[PDB]
Amino acid sequence: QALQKYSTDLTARAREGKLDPVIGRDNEIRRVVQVLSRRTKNNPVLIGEPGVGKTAIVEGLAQRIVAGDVPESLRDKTIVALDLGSMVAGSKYRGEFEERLKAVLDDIKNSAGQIITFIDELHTIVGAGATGAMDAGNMIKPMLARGELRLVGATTLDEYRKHIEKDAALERRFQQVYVGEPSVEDTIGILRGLKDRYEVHHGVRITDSALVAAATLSDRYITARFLPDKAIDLVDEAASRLRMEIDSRPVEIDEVERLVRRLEIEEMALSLAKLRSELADQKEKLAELTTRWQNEKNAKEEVGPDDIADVVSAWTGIPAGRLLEGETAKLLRMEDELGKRVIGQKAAVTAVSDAVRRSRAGVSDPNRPTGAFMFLGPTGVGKTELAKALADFLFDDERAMVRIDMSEYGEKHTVARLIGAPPGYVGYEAGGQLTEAVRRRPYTVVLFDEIEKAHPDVFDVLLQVLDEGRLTDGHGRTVDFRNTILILTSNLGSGGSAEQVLAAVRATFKPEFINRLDDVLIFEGLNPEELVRIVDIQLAQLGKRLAQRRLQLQVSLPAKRWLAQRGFDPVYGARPLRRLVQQAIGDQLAKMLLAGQVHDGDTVPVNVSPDADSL
Amino acid sequence: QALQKYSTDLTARAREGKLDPVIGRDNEIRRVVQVLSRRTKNNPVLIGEPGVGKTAIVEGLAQRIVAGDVPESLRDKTIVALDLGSMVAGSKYRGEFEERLKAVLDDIKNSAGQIITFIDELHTIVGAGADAGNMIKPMLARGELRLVGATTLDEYRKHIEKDAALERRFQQVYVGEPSVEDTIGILRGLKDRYEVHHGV
Amino acid sequence: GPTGVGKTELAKALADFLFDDERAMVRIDMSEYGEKHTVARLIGAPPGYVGYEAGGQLTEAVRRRPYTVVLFDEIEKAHPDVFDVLLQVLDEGRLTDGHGRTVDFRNTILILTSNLGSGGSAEQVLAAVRATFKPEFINRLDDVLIFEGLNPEELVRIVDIQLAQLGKRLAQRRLQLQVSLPAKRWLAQRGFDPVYGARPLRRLVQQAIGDQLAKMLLAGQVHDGDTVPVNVSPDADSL
Amino acid sequence: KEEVGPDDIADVVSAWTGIPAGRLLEGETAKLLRMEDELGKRVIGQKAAVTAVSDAVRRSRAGVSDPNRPTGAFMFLGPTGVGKTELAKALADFLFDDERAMVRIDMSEYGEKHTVARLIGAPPGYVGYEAGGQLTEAVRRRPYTVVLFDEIEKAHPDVFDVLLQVLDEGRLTDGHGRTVDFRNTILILTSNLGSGGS
Amino acid sequence: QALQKYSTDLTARAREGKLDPVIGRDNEIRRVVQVLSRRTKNNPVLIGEPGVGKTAIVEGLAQRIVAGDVPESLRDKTIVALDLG
Ligand SMILES: Nc1ncnc2c1ncn2[C@@H]1O[C@H](COP(=O)(O)OP(=O)(O)OP(O)(O)=S)[C@@H](O)[C@H]1O
Ligand SMILES: Nc1ncnc2c1ncn2[C@@H]1O[C@H](COP(=O)(O)OP(=O)(O)OP(O)(O)=S)[C@@H](O)[C@H]1O
Ligand SMILES: Nc1ncnc2c1ncn2[C@@H]1O[C@H](COP(=O)(O)OP(=O)(O)OP(O)(O)=S)[C@@H](O)[C@H]1O
Ligand SMILES: Nc1ncnc2c1ncn2[C@@H]1O[C@H](COP(=O)(O)OP(=O)(O)OP(O)(O)=S)[C@@H](O)[C@H]1O
Ligand SMILES: Nc1ncnc2c1ncn2[C@@H]1O[C@H](COP(=O)(O)OP(=O)(O)OP(O)(O)=S)[C@@H](O)[C@H]1O
Ligand SMILES: Nc1ncnc2c1ncn2[C@@H]1O[C@H](COP(=O)(O)OP(=O)(O)O)[C@@H](O)[C@H]1O
Repeated sequence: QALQKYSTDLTARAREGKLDPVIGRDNEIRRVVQVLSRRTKNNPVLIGEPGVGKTAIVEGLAQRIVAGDVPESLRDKTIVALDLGSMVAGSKYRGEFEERLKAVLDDIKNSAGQIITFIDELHTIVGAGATGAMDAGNMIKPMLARGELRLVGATTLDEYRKHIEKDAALERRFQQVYVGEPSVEDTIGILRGLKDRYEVHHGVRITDSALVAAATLSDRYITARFLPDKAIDLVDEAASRLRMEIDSRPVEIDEVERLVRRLEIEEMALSLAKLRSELADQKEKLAELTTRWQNEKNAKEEVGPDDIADVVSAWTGIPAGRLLEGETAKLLRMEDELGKRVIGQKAAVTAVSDAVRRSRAGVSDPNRPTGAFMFLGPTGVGKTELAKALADFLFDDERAMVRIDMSEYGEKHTVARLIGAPPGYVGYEAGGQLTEAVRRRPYTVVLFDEIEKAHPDVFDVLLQVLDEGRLTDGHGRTVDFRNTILILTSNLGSGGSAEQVLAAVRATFKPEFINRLDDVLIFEGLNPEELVRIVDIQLAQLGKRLAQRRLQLQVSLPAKRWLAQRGFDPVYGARPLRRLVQQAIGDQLAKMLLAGQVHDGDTVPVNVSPDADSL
Repeated sequence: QALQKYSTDLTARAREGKLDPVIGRDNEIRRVVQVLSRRTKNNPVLIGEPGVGKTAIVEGLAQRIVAGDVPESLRDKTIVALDLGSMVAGSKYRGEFEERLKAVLDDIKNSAGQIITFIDELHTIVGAGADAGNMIKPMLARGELRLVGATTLDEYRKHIEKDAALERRFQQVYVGEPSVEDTIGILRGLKDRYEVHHGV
Repeated sequence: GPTGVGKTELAKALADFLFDDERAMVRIDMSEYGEKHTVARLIGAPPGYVGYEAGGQLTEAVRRRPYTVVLFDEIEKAHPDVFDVLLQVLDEGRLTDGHGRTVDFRNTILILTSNLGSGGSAEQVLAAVRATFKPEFINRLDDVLIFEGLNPEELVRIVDIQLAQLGKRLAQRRLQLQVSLPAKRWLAQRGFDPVYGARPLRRLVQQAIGDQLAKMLLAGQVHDGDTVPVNVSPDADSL
Repeated sequence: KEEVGPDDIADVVSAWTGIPAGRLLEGETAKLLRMEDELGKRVIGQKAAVTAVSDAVRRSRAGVSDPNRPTGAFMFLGPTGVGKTELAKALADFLFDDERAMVRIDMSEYGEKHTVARLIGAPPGYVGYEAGGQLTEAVRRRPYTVVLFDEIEKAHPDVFDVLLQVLDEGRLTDGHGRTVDFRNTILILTSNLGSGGS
Repeated sequence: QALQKYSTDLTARAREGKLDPVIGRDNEIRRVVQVLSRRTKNNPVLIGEPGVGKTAIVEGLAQRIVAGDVPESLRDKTIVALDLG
């Protein structure tokens, strides 16, 4: 009678239909029924990596027992789920748990071959009762050998060689049933049967296109779990996305209302102007949308394959939408928009814009990095400027990329600072400097500065990165560089030719490494015309830096071409101009400013006095 | 008489205004809520680098619950702040942590759905074993206790992620650092209490 | 043999009808075992050290299911000390771990790729093996194979599968594309290099078609249901 | 002014963490102009090599300089016994009132190629790992020091590849992966090339 | 009031006259009072060599309280010495 008090039941809960319908997996149910009817030692252990369905199999067996596809031996058995957790409730005396478990075993034995026990997560049955001296968990050990209790269990694969293989007298008493995960085509069949329980809990409608999308779209992106269920959660979270909008009123409008309320708060607290404008603008927008809303009303209720993509975009934030109206105007105005920071070198900006546009269009290959290439030329041209320029509109940031340098790697053994240390050695919890920093938010751009100065041993670690985008650290976690962007910089062949530098690449490298790369983009020198448009940007940039004390400048054309005509080196590139500006302006304004008389406010002109320039 | 001698109540703590008036973070609230109201496996974890406001998100959620702005199936959910650091208090025995935890789980699942939980620093959900901290694993993958947590990022890849049967139960709301101008908006939001406590 | 030939596409193809998967093999990589102490990540630590209840990365992946084909990629770049670990794998069938539980490689398939020589016909590329591998490691192996280059007759048909594969990538958008025979015989003319194999052709396919298809696909005016043709405007591949 | 102001915030962020920034409140600016002729009271000689050093400190504390560069990277050379180290130590005297804030590291130690790792550390799995590096742990505390690279000719051409990325970025990494930032330090590296020519 | 038979008190004893001379060290008290009146962080720890008189610092703080020199926003506090054995 203690089974009423210590155990649950899974057959009474099966006659009420309060379990989920179990679809597929005929072979494992047949294997469990095959094992669970032999003469002695009839008790299986379901083993598999977590997620594959091991609790689903036992509930499907309960469904079959109530249904009647069972053999004639297993008729009317009434699976009872024990608890080795809730049976050590109050047992601080030296004999209570022992007789309690003995009373449960005599209650099972006192019923003539009916009860199928079910102990879930049986790796915690070994050290159940600690008597200071092993005397608990080896009370069922003489009983399983004759096979009087049937004992269905389900333990994780890597929880099995930690507790049971440690204590291997018991491991022979159990038969093992391995469970592997299905493929995509069976997940498509599973998801169409669970589209009967999420329509009731959430009163919505679900398109089959969402199922055939999410069964495949989460086979590339969320590469951290296993898949009978990693496609279920996207469906349920998209249903909640829809239910949040079927209730009282939509979303953006909510976004804008909260935002303008915030800016209102801030502004009134300050009473900054500024925000005053951005308020008004945001009030225009929120007005327009509102009207549009009404209009529409005057004139959807189901989920589709776009909401699945938006949910996957909202988590492991790789953008994966249809590219609907948000960035297509920026994706077309992208080559010339990137030309507000890089002057000239059109053939490289085109080859970067191409590799971004074909990635977001969804034309490229699911197992290769989205773009991994190496541009090189002379010094002071803008090869680090371009890599910091395209990390500015993917993110609206400047520092989310992972910039490492290979000028530290002048020796053979330093490779281990980016791959972790093997087990048994000092830094083992720390992992790798690289691999522990890309597994979080896998969309950042990666640079490898100065590939020349590295010793020829780090070249053979990137050799598997560029083609099959996996990498393995010290633990064993396969990180994926599937949809990052890899950029190599160099300095080979500063003034030779367009083919003397191309014969210089092949000397230091091998054919196995040049073949992995995309187009090796040669950078040219500069032009005296194209230098002029550099100078303006310099005189914009410092022109913002003095805005904090609200000084600015009124610079005329003769000074602005005087800066261009001097400091023109075809060798050193556009780097001496950033010294010439602060020699001509910075020391003069430093002497004049901090002795008073250049008060915040009045902007001072500059003009040339025949050699130099003065205020 | 079980969950009133161990765990406090943030909702009763917000009936007067004894919190901090959070400003901003729209996507984090609008992600935490529409994970907290699904059917199965419905417990988020606020993973963030330390010192970014992972507690102020939950307090803002509490104020949004009390002021009546949340969606329909969250009417007055009365979120509770458990603390497992005070439940391993009196125990030099066998089986004393088990009953003390079981009374709390039974008083949560014994009522209806109004015991949305909150454990801060759930990296210490693993310890105090001896097999313990393991009555909760069948409970989490059935959607009963809603268990909103928040841990630092370095502890999470040191304790929990080794034990992937656990971290298959939690979702991951990620919280990143703000920019400069939005921090200025935060600071102009909090120009209320610092001028009252210090009278300048 | 040389590069860009098919020495990994072969080993990912006999794991495709024995299993009907492509992830069901143990693809570990010996491009990272540059030093003498990277042996320990696949055999475990001796008992008493930090990671002891973790097992090997090799021993605790065959002991689960002892049937999967296993590769070893770029056997040059490993230090000449992992070869002596791989030695008793062959010709005995077992190794041990920290716990001493032996695992059995009786019925796997070990496949060893390489990039040796790159320019000997058959004599010199087999004369470069003997300087690097000892006479007790060549002796353990089966047929040491040599891969030939690529005839220009072969490189035609490759293009077929390439375009066929691209067709099965464009089924979600329901966009079908019609390739003419002049555009199909044009790619083998432009993309033949007897040094780099057939990998530079798979940049030529995405520079010919992909550069302008990615622009036409997201600017509007091309939608599902189209049979987009490619035909040789006298140099490029105009749509 | 009886309430708080943005000059008390300067004192809070200045006394704590040890960076003398602000807006040049009065008391040091009169000393800041009397600095070239002040430096000519230990460094005698060198009329035209003091003003370039003056036009780094007065250019940097005046708030007109790039936020991502060190505030000085100049190098100087010539004959021996002219007082290079003496000028560097007088410069360290002027803005610390001390002598041990300067971080002198040798360059006559580095003839061998493997001896570079004193100023980086060791990768994870090697002998000195919990310690770190000389030149990194020296600057993780006291982040306002002047650093000295005495006689950088004797260093064979692979040490030059390390401090190549100290310059132009203002960052450095070590064994743990913690980027230390040299954004507000003086870098002075003395040489001995030439010695007789023009 | 029920723990004072199980704990101690150096506020009611601070008006007895059992307190030591507070000669010297009248800047660290200002540092501790500056730490103590904040919104966060208001739990200082005195870090130094043992056997110097950190206990005497806290006794001098209590002796300053019982006559009154800290501001009125920390007026009439009660300080409890804890029984660490
Ligand atoms: N073959 C299947 N048929 C029906 N439902 C399934 C199937 N596989 C998985 N599911 C459902 O998908 C989810 C998978 O979660 P579970 O299988 O219960 O987790 P589990 O199998 O217990 O693994 P762990 O390690 O115990 S968390 C549940 O909601 C199942 O009902
Ligand atoms: N075309 C250009 N457009 C804008 N800024 C430029 C251009 N060319 C040079 N510059 C500037 O000059 C510097 C060159 O940028 P970098 O790319 O960092 O130098 P580099 O080309 O990387 O050469 P190294 O060898 O890496 S120092 C930066 O400060 C740029 O702002
Ligand atoms: N958006 C915000 N609104 C109001 N206060 C905020 C906001 N963001 C941060 N804070 C304040 O910043 C501090 C951070 O508090 P916590 O959230 O507890 O810190 P944390 O992010 O949890 O990191 P730890 O683990 O607590 S050190 C508190 O004083 C908050 O009031
Ligand atoms: N003979 C071939 N038949 C079919 N596909 C081929 C052939 N040769 C090359 N390929 C394709 O070329 C691409 C790369 O070939 P891989 O075999 O991966 O390179 P590899 O032969 O392994 O040489 P390495 O040394 O590993 S770089 C894949 O898309 C292959 O399908
Ligand atoms: N311009 C000067 N004014 C005052 N004293 C000087 C001057 N130049 C040199 N001295 C003195 O001469 C000594 C050598 O000067 P330093 O500049 O320290 O030599 P140094 O820099 O070590 O030269 P090298 O090339 O590195 S061996 C110092 O101890 C100074 O006191
Ligand atoms: N300002 C002071 N006035 C009186 N006694 C002091 C003073 N400073 C230190 N002492 C002496 O030091 C002792 C207290 O030291 P304490 O702070 O307890 O050091 P610790 O905590 O390391 O034991 C007292 O017995 C006292 O005689």
